[PDB]
Amino acid sequence: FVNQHLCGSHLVEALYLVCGERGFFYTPKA
Amino acid sequence: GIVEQCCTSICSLYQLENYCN
Repeated sequence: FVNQHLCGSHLVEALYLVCGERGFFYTPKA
Repeated sequence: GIVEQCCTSICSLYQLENYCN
């Protein structure tokens, strides 16, 4: 789930599930 | 960044939460 290599949509979904209603920001180029 | 900490290397809950609002 969380403890693995998370890339692309897989990383985006993890952030979605973990952050919940707080939301999150995704910046691949940084 | 997040890709370096979670994609190229193994992710963790500690790091993911650094990106929640």
